[PDB]
Amino acid sequence: VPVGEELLGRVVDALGNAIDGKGPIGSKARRRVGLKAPGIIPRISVREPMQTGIKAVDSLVPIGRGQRELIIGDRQTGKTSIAIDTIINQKRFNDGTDEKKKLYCIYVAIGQKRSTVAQLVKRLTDADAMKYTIVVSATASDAAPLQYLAPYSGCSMGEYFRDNGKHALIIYDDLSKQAVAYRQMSLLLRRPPGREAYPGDVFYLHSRLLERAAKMNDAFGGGSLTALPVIETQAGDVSAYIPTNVISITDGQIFLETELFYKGIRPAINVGLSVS
Amino acid sequence: DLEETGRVLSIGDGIARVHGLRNVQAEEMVEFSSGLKGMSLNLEPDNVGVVVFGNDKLIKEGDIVKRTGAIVDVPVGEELLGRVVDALGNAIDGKGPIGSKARRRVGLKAPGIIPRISVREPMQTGIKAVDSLVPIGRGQRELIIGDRQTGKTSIAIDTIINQKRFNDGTDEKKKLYCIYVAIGQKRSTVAQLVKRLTDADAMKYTIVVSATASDAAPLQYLAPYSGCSMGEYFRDNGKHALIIYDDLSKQAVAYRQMSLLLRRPPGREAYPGDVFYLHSRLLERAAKMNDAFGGGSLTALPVIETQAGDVSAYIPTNVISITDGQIFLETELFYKGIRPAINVGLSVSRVGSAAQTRAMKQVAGTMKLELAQYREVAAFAQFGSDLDAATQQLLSRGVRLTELLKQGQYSPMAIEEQVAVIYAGVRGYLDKLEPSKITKFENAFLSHVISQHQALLSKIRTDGKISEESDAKLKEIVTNFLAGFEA
Amino acid sequence: GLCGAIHSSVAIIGVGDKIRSIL
Amino acid sequence: QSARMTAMDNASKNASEMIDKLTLTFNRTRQAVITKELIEIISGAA
Amino acid sequence: TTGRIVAVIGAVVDVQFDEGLPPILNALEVQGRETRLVLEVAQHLGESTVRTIAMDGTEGLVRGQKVLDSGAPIRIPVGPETLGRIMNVIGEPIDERGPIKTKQFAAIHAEAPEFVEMSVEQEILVTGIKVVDLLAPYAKGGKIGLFGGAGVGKTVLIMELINNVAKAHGGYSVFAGVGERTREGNDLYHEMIESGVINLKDATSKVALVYGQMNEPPGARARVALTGLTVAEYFRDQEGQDVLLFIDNIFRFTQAGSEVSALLGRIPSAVGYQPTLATDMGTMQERITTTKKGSITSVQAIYVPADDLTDPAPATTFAHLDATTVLSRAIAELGIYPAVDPLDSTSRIMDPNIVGSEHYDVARGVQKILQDYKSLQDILSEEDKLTVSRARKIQRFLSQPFQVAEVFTGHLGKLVPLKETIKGFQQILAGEYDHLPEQAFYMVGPIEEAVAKADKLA
Amino acid sequence: TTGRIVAVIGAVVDVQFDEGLPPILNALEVQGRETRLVLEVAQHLGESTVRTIAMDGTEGLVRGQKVLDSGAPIRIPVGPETLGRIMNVIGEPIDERGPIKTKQFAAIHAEAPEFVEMSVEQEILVTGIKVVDLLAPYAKGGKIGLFGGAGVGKTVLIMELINNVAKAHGGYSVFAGVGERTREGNDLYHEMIESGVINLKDATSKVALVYGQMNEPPGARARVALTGLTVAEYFRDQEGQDVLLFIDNIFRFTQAGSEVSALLGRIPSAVGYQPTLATDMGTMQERITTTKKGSITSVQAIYVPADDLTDPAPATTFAHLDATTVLSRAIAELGIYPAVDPLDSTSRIMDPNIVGSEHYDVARGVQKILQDYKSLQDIIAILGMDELSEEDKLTVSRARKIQRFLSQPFQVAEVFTGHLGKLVPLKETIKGFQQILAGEYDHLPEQAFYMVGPIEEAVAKADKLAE
Amino acid sequence: VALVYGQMNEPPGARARVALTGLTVAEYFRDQEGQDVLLFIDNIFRFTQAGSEVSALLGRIPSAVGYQPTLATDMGTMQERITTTKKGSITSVQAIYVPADDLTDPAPATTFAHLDATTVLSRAIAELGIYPAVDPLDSTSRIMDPNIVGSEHYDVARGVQKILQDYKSLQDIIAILGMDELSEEDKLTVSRARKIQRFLSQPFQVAEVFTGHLGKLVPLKETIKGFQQILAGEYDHLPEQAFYMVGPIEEAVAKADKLA
Amino acid sequence: ATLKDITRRLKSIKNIQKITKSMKM
Repeated sequence: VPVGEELLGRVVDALGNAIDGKGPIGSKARRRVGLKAPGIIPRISVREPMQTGIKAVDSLVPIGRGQRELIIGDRQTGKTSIAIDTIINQKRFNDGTDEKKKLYCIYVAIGQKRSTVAQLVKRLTDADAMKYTIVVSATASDAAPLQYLAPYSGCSMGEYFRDNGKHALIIYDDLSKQAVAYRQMSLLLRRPPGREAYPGDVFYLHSRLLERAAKMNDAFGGGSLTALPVIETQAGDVSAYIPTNVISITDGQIFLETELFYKGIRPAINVGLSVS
Repeated sequence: DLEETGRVLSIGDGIARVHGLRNVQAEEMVEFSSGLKGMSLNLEPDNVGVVVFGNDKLIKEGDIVKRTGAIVDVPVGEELLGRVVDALGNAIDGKGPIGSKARRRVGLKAPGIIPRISVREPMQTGIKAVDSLVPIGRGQRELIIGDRQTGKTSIAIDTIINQKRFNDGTDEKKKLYCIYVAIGQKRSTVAQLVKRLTDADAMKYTIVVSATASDAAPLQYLAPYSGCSMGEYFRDNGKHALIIYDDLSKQAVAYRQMSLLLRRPPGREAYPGDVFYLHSRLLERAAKMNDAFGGGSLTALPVIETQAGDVSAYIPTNVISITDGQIFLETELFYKGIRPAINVGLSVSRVGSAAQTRAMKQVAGTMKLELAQYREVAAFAQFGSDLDAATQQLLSRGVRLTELLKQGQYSPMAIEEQVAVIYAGVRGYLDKLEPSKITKFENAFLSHVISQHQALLSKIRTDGKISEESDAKLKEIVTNFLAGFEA
Repeated sequence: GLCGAIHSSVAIIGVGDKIRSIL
Repeated sequence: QSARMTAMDNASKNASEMIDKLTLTFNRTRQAVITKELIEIISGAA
Repeated sequence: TTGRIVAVIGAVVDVQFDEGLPPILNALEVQGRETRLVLEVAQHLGESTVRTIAMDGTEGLVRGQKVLDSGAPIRIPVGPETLGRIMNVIGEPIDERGPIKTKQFAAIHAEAPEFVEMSVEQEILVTGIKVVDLLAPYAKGGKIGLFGGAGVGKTVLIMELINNVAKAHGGYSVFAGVGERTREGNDLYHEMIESGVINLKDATSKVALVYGQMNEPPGARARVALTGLTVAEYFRDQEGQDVLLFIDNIFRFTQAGSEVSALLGRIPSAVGYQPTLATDMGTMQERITTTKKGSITSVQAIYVPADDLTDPAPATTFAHLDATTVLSRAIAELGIYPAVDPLDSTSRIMDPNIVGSEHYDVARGVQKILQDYKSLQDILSEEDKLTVSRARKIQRFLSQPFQVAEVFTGHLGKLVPLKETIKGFQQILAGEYDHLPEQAFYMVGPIEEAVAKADKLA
Repeated sequence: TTGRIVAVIGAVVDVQFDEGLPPILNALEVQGRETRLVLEVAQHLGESTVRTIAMDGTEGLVRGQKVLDSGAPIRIPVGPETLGRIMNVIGEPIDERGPIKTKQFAAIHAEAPEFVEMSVEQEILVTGIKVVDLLAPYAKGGKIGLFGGAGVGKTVLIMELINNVAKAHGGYSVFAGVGERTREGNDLYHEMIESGVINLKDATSKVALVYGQMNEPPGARARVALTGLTVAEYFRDQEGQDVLLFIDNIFRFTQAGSEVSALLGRIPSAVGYQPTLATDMGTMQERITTTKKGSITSVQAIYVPADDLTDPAPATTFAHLDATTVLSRAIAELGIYPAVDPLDSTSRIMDPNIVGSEHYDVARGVQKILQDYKSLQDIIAILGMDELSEEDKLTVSRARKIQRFLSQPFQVAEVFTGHLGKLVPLKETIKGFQQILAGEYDHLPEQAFYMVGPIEEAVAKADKLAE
Repeated sequence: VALVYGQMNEPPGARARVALTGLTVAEYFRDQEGQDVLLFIDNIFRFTQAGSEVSALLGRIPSAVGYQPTLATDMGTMQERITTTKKGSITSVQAIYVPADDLTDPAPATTFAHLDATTVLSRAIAELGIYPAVDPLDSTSRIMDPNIVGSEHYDVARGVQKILQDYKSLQDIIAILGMDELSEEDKLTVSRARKIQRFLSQPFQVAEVFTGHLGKLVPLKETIKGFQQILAGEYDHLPEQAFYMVGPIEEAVAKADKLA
Repeated sequence: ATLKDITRRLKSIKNIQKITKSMKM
């Protein structure tokens, strides 16, 4: 896929093709989508704050640069909104001249409807946040392979910043829909189903993606890629198969609940069940 | 030659598909070129599905497979007593060869309707709750069932340990040879187990048959049957044997592995349609023989592990239905202090009174009725400060008898010692004693009567009941002992 | 408690522990 | 004392109806779990 | 014709035939084996090969072993000579008394009676037992679900039923042990000998025994109910009798069917049951009915898996039941025998139209007064005190000494005619015996003995 | 002997050999790869074709690609030169420190010690962790399992155990990272350098590291535990000294087997698992053990999918352990750390004849009071506290204090608790719970008992909570 | 109005494609006429169910609950055509059947994300007599936003939902012990929530045979005002049944006056 | 929702039913 700062402010598809009507994407660099995560050595402990600007998150379940932090909950509990407030939050740093404090953002939409992604982009443009944001979109009418691919492609765009002494944030909205697209492909390739008809290696699908979010030591540039994957639960069951699969990958989770939401607890964060 | 020999077509996951062997019998044991054995479970038009007795790394495509006239049998006799063997009767205790003079097929049919007689001789566990409320007779099959770590093996071990008093005696009807079958357990657990039996001087009349976690599935599958045939030696020679299958859940798992890998059709929980048949063939071989056939017996205590108390899962359901009764163990009773953790209300013995001595029968009935009446009222034992005296008495007798059913491990009790404690609660001598003190009271009381009133305990044994004289003496001892203890 | 609307209907002394805990 | 007698009679009735309702939910779930597991096994085998 | 074994996989055996193939359900006889091995045809696989289910163990079988087509389904001895004997699923004696010397044999697979053969006549099969006859009566050709585990006097009830039906009506009984525990099969046999319902010295036996023991393959346990049915069908269709058929256990009939279906590779249905659950049940149950010739009435001991009455097995069975007998531990511990719960046991023929108007009213009166007694247990006035003492005397008059428990107790067992039962409970409801003591009604037969028990003990 | 790749589907590779067919378990070397790619023989399919599991990614493989039989299973470096180093599944160094300076090697597949080789010795291993020491103590040379659902505290606990037990250990330790986070591997590696348990300049390193994390394909994750334990087996048998073996997380071995099971042509068993789950586990677990030759104290973190302890993977693991520490999300959710379920954690040595009557009585007393409270909670949630008898509400208040006194600040958890870590001697653990049970602190507030070390801190906290 | 029909008498191929036929008709009016279009579909679940029937006949390996492995993509390719564009407006209203009342069933569960507003009906609510049987705590809209509907609208809506949620998470205790055991504070929230529940019911012009009442249509400003007044406690004295099956709040006042 | 959860609730409401009845009496 196309890779670099030329993608900033642009809405692209799963292969980096411009879908925003603004003209062809012209980067000087390209990058493979299926590269393995850095091992033990290229890494150093997460120690730099990735500020969301959300009191409950920053104080109770803090996110650092290079961390993976899941956003999880039922439909309409406020999951996307956490990611959006986080992207908008970076303007304070990005307007400055200190490159080590900046955070470049990538929003990957998987399986969403195009109008929702468009409203998302309008919001990020009005807040003057699009200028440092790449939107990668594989929507509901895109073929299953494109939806399966989109997270990895977005990840490759983010790994550009990571490997060049810069800091990027990536949102996967959402991994539930990616798992569904992958399940289809796998069943139709006649690979026999496992639990809940998902393929035997549905864990590995998400674990290889999320491991690529990492904090690099100074030898490798000191850069980072922070991931906020999104999982949709059904009836608020955080303890379900696929949810616990992804909880068991990430470096924590922000758990949102409808009960709390309507009680006036917004953001609807369950403190005891959330961790960093 | 393709009649008496074959060649491996494919090998994987303990299953060898073999071309030829046209003359093999269903369930025949054949030999690989590596020396490993296999059992011919699937006879198909173009191949034999052979289940491997070991590691498949020594079996390759094109390997020669031979019929050897092999008979699936095990050593049998009094020479196995004190020994630890594998599923096939080979010594694994490092004490040299089994000096076996006789052998017996592991796969044999159970005695039919006719050669049997009603179960009527007590099989004493030495555990008060069992001997009184879930009594076992010789020839019976009594399930021990419960979740992990509920005390299942302990019941079996204490029962084995209990037989020492009979086996050291001179009565040529009371003895009882023991067989403990370990299926799918870890080797160190079995080592701890045999240490326990050795220290208790129980190994001398016990055979341990063990097919552990790293043993190939067919070995774990066979082990119970192999042990059964060893017990059947005693049964068929006018003697009495006790077999423990610890546990049949793990045996079923091993059989399921084989069935699925042989591509037999899966059912509920992926078990095959013959999984009931697996356990029913095994457990029907426990029997009490009539005098015409020697009068011998084999008693079985199968063990089933449930998951989160689900006694209605597939394998529990099967073995519950097969057996003559069940001892149900529960986690919340265990941690409440009810140890052994027997649910008295749910546990049953269909042989019942027929398996009890007169001394036990004179107290077990009263206890059963009073606990049943207590169970109706027990929910509001802590929510009835103003309820009437009649239901207050049911509750008061209630958790007193319950405390008397509690018992420590590794000291199974003689029947006369059991009834002397059960009588004390039943005839009302502890109704004024604080609940929490009863377990420590009984320990002190029992030590006191064993040491000082052996003449009294003998009278309950020699006369086979508690007389008026015995009743008067027990009243004096209990009441005066109670006052000293509660201080 | 557990007597329906006995305490609530009647609700500085008050006879009954429910009276003072409610008021 | 009359009001407590009354309220507890009704509570015990409400508890009864809830026991029935919950036992029915339990057993539908019990059956559904078994059926679902079997359908996953069959699908994998086919 | 003679076929050859081409496959053996557990209790499933495939056989190839050179000429005409044996139809599905035909019994095949395996050649060259010590005891008798029957294979029942289940499928035509194509290429001249049939798939069969084995009736005994299949160990030692060789591919190419000769197999003989019998020309018919499993055929078993039928006639008076089955009475007092124990046979297996394929009709072999298993009591070591020699051949069962009948002058007829019959196929165990037989179609249920046709529509035109149906009787619309609804008739009570009088058992002579007060609890049953009054409150939950048996219907000729009907099916009765027998509930309760052990220790509630199940076998004694069964033996008394056999004794009473033969004594009152002149009809014989058939006991089919489906998944019989071999130990309990031995116990039942010797208990029947002691009670006199089986006589080993003459031809007066009242029951024929058919055992399908637990250690037998799925095929055997699945078909043994049919074998028992076939023995019963002779007494109905050839001797015009009102026959009793006991099936112990109906769930184990279902279970064995599920196992057979599994072994044949058929995809399981809901909860793991065979897809043929309802037809397996229907083709068997529909043979139990009233016809022009007579009737087979069946008492079927019911196991309810997971205590779930909505489980497919009991739910499917319940569709065929006309009555229930609920044996209760609570009723047993009160000393009332038979230990039949008088409120839980029900019958579809408890109707003012089927049974008499006099029958319905008294039984409804007994039900009401027992429920009202339970209502007054929580808490009396002169009317309430009258209803309490009446009901307690009714509780006792429901108890009965059995003829089968005569040598064990010494107490004379009683068979009480229907009208004697109705008028007995009628005279208590009217308060005609509230002048007399209470415990004079415990463990007696006809009401005339309860009066005499008050006349003697006054 | 030389084969050709004939099929590639994910981690599963089929290889045809015209001549010498390699036996099951053999390691095969793919030619024409930049980095070494090992295939392990799993099956003989027939037609001179073997089915194999790859130890690294299969991207770039071509039908026709040549494959060499090494003539043996995967062989890895063992011995003292593994200490202070990091190795992968196939024995390669992954610490950028050059070659493993050794020439003694061992196959990762081996037979389990026989029944005759078993030791029955079992003595207490004090952890300084109140809940563990009181209720379900560990034994030296025993098998310890730490069960838990996702994010309940398995790793924090294993790290605390490494801190409390391994830092003052008289022998060698092996840590096996099996299917976990690479970030945790980096954390641990640099922590042990900072503590000196690993030394990069001299030969004083005490710990050997083996890793195959969740970034690796299933073949790697299926086999890294065998690699890790092979290193342990050498230190046990060829030396005779005591070994500590830590595994995080052993579930990942079973999960990896389930990932490839359908592609190996297996009909699934219950809950989507391989039919071989239990024998697979048995052949691996039965090697993880103390023998008459030497001691292994093994501590294995055990993942519980969907928090369901009846899941075939954890359910099958229980029987392989001597002590079980079961963690619960229901408890973690309350801020009770470590999140140990006191009513679902067990130990072989919780026996009055081993730990003494005092220890045993207090442990059973604690469990009883907690089970009594658990049974009451739901009744009092609806009918109210005021309905309880004085005896019941005394057991409630004491139980809630006991629940809190089981919580404890860990040194390795300071970044999570905001409290300094604490280690509590067994003597003090017994005394503390004894006194609460005896009603000696009935007058103290509930919260005084939360998140402290010894009972003296609860008293001090109660005084501080006044003003 | 243009009508397109493929009903439950049709084989599955027809039922799977007929929604596309309807869409195509609407697409023309949206694009080649650039005009405001209304599209009504009853019932879109039937599209997915029909797909399940054909998938079984196509021999696909089935997905969860026996559904086609292509459930989501098939739905996406169809739903993404049901949309407003810069070229023209489609206001679409799709009735969505819920198998065995299970909202987690893959069919309805996958449909949610294709919608801007959702009205979720509840059998429990219908059985209580509240029509329309809308679940007020499970029905959502993208325009429920203070910057869109104004702070007054937003505040009253969230205030109504708070009191309803507070009533909901007392259901456990109420079902056992009744309302009389609750604190005065909780009793107040229960009484108002029950009045709000009833004021959310409304006679429909279309359902006059079933309600027995003339249908009512309420202006937005009147809806806001009515629930605002209830939340403020202005009608705490009025009986609950007064708020049942009315239009504007004045009808609830008049109804209470006739009662007492 | 899940069998374990319902199991606990069922044991709870069964105890309440009994207590409420005794309290009525």
